[PDB]
Amino acid sequence: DGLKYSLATGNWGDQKKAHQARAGVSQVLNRLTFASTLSHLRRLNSPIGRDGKLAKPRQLHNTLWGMVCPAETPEGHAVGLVKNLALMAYISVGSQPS
Amino acid sequence: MNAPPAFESFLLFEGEKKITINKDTKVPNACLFTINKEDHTLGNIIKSQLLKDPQVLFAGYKVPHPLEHKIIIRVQTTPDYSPQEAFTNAITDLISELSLLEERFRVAIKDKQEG
Amino acid sequence: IQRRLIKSMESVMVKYDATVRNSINQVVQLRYGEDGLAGESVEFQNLATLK
Amino acid sequence: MGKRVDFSARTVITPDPNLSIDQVGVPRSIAANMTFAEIVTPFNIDRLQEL
Amino acid sequence: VYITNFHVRMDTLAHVLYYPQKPLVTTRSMEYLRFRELPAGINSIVAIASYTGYNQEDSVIMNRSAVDRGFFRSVFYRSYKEQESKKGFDQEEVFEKPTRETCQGMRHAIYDKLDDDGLIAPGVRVSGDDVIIGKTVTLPENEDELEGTNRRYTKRDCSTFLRTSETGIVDQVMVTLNQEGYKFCKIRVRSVRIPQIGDKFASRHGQKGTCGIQYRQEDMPFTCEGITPDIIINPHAIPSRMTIGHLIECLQGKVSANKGEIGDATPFNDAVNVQKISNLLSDYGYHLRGNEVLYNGFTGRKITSQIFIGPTYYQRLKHMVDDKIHSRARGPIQILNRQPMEGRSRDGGLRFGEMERDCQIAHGAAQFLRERLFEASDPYQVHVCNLCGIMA
Amino acid sequence: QTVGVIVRLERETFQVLNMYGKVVTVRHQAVTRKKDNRFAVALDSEQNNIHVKDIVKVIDGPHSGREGEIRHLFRSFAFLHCKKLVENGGMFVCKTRHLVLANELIGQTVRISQGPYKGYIGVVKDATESTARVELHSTCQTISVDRQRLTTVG
Amino acid sequence: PMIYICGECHTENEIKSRDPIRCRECGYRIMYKKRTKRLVVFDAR
Amino acid sequence: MIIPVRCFTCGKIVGNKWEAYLGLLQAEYTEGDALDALGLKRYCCRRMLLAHVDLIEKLLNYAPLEK
Amino acid sequence: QANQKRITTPYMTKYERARVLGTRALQIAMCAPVMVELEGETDPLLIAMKELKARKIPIIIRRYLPDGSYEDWGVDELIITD
Amino acid sequence: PYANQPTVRITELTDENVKFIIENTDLAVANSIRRVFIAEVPIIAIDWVQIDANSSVLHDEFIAHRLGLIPLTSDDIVDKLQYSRDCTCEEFCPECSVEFTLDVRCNEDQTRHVTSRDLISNSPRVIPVTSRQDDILIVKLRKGQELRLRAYAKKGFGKEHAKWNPTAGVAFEYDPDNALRHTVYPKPEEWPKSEYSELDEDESQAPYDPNGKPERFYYNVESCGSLRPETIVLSALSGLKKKLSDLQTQLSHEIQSDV
Amino acid sequence: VIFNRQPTLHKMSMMGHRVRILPWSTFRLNLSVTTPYNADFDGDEMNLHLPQSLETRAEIQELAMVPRMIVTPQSNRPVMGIVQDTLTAVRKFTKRDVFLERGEVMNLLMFLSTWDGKVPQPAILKPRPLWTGKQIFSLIIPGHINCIRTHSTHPDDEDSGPYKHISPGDTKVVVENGELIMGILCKKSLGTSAGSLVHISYLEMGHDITRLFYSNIQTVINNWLLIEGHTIGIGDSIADSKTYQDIQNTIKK
Amino acid sequence: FIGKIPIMLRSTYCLLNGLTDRDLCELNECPLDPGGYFIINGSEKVLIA
Amino acid sequence: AGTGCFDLLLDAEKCKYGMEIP
RNA sequence: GAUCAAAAAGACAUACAUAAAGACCAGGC
Ligand SMILES: [Mg+2]
Ligand SMILES: [Zn+2]
Ligand SMILES: [Zn+2]
Ligand SMILES: [Zn+2]
Repeated sequence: DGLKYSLATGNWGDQKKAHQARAGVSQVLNRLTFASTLSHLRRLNSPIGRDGKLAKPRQLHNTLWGMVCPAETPEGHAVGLVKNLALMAYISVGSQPS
Repeated sequence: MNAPPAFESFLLFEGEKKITINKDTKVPNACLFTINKEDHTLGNIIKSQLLKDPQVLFAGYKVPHPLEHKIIIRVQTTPDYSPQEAFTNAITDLISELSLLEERFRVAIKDKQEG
Repeated sequence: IQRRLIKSMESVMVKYDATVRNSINQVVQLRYGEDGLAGESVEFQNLATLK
Repeated sequence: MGKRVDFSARTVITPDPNLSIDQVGVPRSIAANMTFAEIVTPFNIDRLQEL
Repeated sequence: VYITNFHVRMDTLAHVLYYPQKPLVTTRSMEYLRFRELPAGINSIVAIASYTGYNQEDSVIMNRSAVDRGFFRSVFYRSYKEQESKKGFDQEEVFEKPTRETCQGMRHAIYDKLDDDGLIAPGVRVSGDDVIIGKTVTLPENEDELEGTNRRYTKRDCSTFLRTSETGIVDQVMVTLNQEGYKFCKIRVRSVRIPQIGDKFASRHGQKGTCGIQYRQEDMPFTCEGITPDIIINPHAIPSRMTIGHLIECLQGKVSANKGEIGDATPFNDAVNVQKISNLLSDYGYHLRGNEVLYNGFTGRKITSQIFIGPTYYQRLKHMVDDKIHSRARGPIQILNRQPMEGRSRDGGLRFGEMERDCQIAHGAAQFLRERLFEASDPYQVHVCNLCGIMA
Repeated sequence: QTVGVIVRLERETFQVLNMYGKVVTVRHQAVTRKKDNRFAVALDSEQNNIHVKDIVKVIDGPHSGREGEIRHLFRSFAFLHCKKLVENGGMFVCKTRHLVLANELIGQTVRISQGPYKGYIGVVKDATESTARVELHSTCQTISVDRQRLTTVG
Repeated sequence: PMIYICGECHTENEIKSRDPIRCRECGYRIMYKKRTKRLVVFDAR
Repeated sequence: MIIPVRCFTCGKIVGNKWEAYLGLLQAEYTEGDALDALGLKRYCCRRMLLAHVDLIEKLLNYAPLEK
Repeated sequence: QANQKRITTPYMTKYERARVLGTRALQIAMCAPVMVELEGETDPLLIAMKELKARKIPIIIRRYLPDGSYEDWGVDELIITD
Repeated sequence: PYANQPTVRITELTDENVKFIIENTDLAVANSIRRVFIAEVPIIAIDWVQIDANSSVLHDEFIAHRLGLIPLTSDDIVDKLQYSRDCTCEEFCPECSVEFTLDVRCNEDQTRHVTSRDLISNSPRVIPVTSRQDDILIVKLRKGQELRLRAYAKKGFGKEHAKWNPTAGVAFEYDPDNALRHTVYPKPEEWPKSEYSELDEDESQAPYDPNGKPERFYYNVESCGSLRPETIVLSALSGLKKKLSDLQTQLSHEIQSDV
Repeated sequence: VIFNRQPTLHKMSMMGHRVRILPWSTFRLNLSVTTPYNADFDGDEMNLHLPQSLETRAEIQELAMVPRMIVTPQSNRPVMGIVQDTLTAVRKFTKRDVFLERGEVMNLLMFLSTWDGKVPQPAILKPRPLWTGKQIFSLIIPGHINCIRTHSTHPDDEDSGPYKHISPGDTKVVVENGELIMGILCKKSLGTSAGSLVHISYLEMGHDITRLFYSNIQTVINNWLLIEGHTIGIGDSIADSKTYQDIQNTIKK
Repeated sequence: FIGKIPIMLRSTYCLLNGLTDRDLCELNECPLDPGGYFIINGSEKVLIA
Repeated sequence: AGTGCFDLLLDAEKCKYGMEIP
């Protein structure tokens, strides 16, 4: 019931600590078009609060060449804080440095 | 849910007169015809037949709005020629044109087949 | 900012003396705009005596 | 300061150039809900008994 | 078409489109997005011209004879679910067709459409407020009622209704058990949504706009060959927005309707120029810049300026006018504030807010603003003592 | 079948003056609150229209000679109040003729048999004396049709 | 009383209110509602 | 889903030319030669057969509600 | 104040002519006597607008000066802007 | 002050196609002819559809959609049928409509194509057009699926719904080499020449003709297969002259009534 | 009705309107009206508030009607002006080149609502009668309204030298006695700016005569544009093969 | 037995791993369906990086 | 505000004139 | 001995009050 809870609601952490806990992980997957799914399954979320008017985290950065799509991004308060992934880009799963 | 019926364009319900004739007070010998449930097919034929009549000073139509189907035809003729006479002679002259065209198209068909 | 400018000025009004006065009757202006003329009917013009 | 109101309607807009400046197209189903209370007189009682 | 198994899936809010088409000018990486398998859109012949003025701003004029043949004609599935349960000791919920005499809370919606088990069979049209699932709850107050003889109403009606102003035919109904083991039922209502003059279309280049009006194939400007644009978009869209790749797609795809090959739009080539396209377009007998001579549809006469036509790939958007429309007159009212409800599904009222009441201090209309914040919304009366000022 | 007016409050019971003029004792929950029809109209003994709030004289029956205010009306009965009457808190009941002023179609599936909509199948949402509202199965819309046009199917 | 269709073996079984939902000859718990008898009439529009 | 009857723009019938058009492709015609054998002159019709996407073959893989 | 010494614009401000044609049309709309000959008018706003151009409306406007005093202008004494 | 007398020359005549050339006519009369080739030529096309059992992967009104658009052979009895609204009888008779029947079930393991050849009509005259060239495909069936329905076809014309258009694209062209200057080319040399052009390859445009007005209106009228293309035209003229003979009537009743 | 769009930035974003009931599902409003509300038609929505009494309905009618709010107190300019195709068509309609035959005048005059009934005498009487766009547009201009503006392309060397009033390029606009004598109209004359041909109407004539002024320009120049049409095409985004060399040799430089 | 872990679809531990096209249809799954989401209480959840 | 700044009074002397049908 | 009544159009008997709040999430202009 503990996992099934925090995947279901999206408040990510303990339920009583949900105030401290991060929110907005695990949205319901989007069924509009087949290509509204592929860009939901591949997505990147900046934890920064949506409210802030600071424009430095939003701006497109040269290090995003080839690993993040320059054009694709939501608008409204979320501009540039949410980012799709480029086609070839492959996130690394990790290993042991033994 | 508000889409109007498809048949509402060419069908008259109870009480709508096809034609409505209203004199025009701006001008002498000017009349203004109002045709319900018609469109540019019918209005354009007549206007262009009225302008051949040398006793017709002005003729024109307009669809006031495309979503409601009616035509409004102003006609102004010279004195001692009534704008209702102008608009009837127009309609009988098309009928005498189109009856000549349907007969000439039937002759060209028989000529065309095996000839 | 649009909300702050309104709440501060909201009640200023041209009284029948034509003196502009806020909600307390305190005088903001002796005549509106100092010429006492509504702003929608004015136009641009050259003086032509000047310069 | 502001509150939800009755006798209001909201829908998309699309151009009709055939209108005047001050007219507006109002669809029939948005115009069927919204009502205007009208006081009966000897003048309009003929029209309102039909409505 | 979102997934190919959609006939099996039960999802709330599933749009689908009768006739998708893979584009005629297609990026070479769409093959790996599987966009030939599940295309969302239809090609359309697109004039760019100012025609009757109804396509001004971002609007679009459409061909109504096209829309009668299945063009952008889609299906909207909506899915409901209701869960029988056992809550109180004596309190049970059951799926059953309610009777006016035994059941208590009832509405005048037709209950004759429910079967013996209280579920609409599929293939039965239902409009807003028709009763999809009859569900009665046994009223435990009968136990709370002491010596009340046999109470006329033992059962309260919890039945679920179609969302208001949602019309449709019940497509599929299914009856299963949930986690707990209670009976559980999902119901899929669908309705076919024909593109109206409110709906919202957009190309691939960022040109979005509603439908301005629908002219029949008669009234549309036609080429010398009798081709009439399915869709006409305003030319003023282009200059300040500067989507030129919209102008080359109409160009690249007119060579790819003629040659029979599906053009290559992939972003960086140097092998495709506007100049190397046009030389291919001049060989099929067209003006190489794509302009084409049109005749007015109403009056028959040519249009002086040559008009730019080509096949272009448009998308129909989840946003339709039937779901955005709302009207409010003296409906439900909030419990605490005694003000109108919030939201479109609730028959709720629109908000008259701050910025608006500051515009009508500007107009100097005091009696529209007192009526808008008092009479139209909750009016109310209090009795106030004169000595103290408090209520009495 | 029986209505009454509460004329005394007790801890567990009411005393109720029933429509026949008898006072009965009932437990608070043994009676249901009835929606009063403040716009009821009836005829008095001289065929005048009488209404709630009217002052009437009683000219026949047990209370002949009394005067009262109409408080409630139901079928052939009137509950009246007179403050001079100490019995039953002033309430009493008189026949109105003893006083003087001082749908089946809905739900059916019908086929439109005439007019521009001829042939469409639908189901009646509302029936009227004149024009029923048919709910079209073919498209999404509801239309008003004269009831001479409709034809019920099965 | 009520005929339902199994979602696995596709065999119509007759099962009635206040019964657990299991199709005979499978054991599969998902039943479908068949289709209504009454007249549906469409425009070809 | 399935090929439209009645090409959208002009209104000619492309409904019956699909199963004849798959035949020509398996005979090693090029889509330019295929669409000319089928006799579709205008590019309003040539984009119905050329840009079509046939999902009725995918949807027939799933098994029906009733055996 | 006295009929002498009134200090206010003689013209009718567009706020006064908006509430005069409203208040007058509400009276006409309830059985109220009409000062002017009405010809083919079933609409009260058109009647009240007609009474105004003829200066027949029976209303006196009480203008509060900002210092607490007031002046009483009849709708005939004022000069109609439009 | 009187009607001009036009003339007709039929150039190509086939079973799909008619090219004729109308001369000595107004631009407005020549248009309103082709504008009647779409709308007002009556035709027979399915309208009322009743679906008994549909197990196909296509939902009910998606098949009822494709059936409408199927062309039906209208060659003759369109003259005989009456519009269903004017027809006096209750529901549908032999006089206002035609009955079709489709009973199709897939027994075999192979995928069955329901084709318009499976529409079965009560009358030999009107059938699907392909039955008079592969057959229109209504839907495909996996084994076990069954589609049976009953459909009454009516008389109507192309203003109502586009499924009554008797015609495919109706071409129209006049003044192919540009004398009248109704369209003004910025560069005259870049434009291809019309099939009907009278000009040598050397010069781009005809020289400006000040007095002229458009004549020689070139048509190409291509049928959908319902009506043979020769009788799409005869039905348009006879159907425009009947709307103009409905005016002269109801105008005459008003001039006589008003006066 | 009163008619709104959020956010309401100034007071032109709530203006009273006059209902006309039309089919389908969307509110419909003139295109000049899309300037104040700052609303383009792509999925927009606008509220509608129907005033409920004759006493509050006579406030809207004499205060907030759209013909009253034409001129803004903010910048003392008109709010609403000719917008989109019509402002492109006006210019193309007003050049010296435009000559309307007798058949195309009969249609345009039919859309003038203020037209006084008299067909004006053609500018070119013989060999064939031809009206001019400046000659028909001068029936639109209401009353006797008078203006001098200048066209956007107006060269600065022109006012100084010879040909001040002959104006070789037809840039300088003159309107004398409600008749358009010379010049091409544009944003600087029909548009919204201080002193535009629209702003002189509301000031000199009145709010009523200037309501029929917008509705005439839009109806008679939208139903004219069906003859000329307008477009953007790739041929219009392309330069000479000689210009492509001058654009590079500047970049390499 | 300590508990139950929600399983991403078409991972190595789903029942759909390694199945071909024909088998994904008998199980009524779309072969084009990318996978990589969870089924929690029937809804389809996507962990967002 | 505007429309609320002043107060309307009914003139009793003027109502006595004019031809009044209703 | 005299006398010997049938249940009066039901109007959600009306507010359709299912419209938990509360929250996060997604999108629109
Ligand atoms: Mg916008
Ligand atoms: Zn007190
Ligand atoms: Zn089973
Ligand atoms: Zn085509």
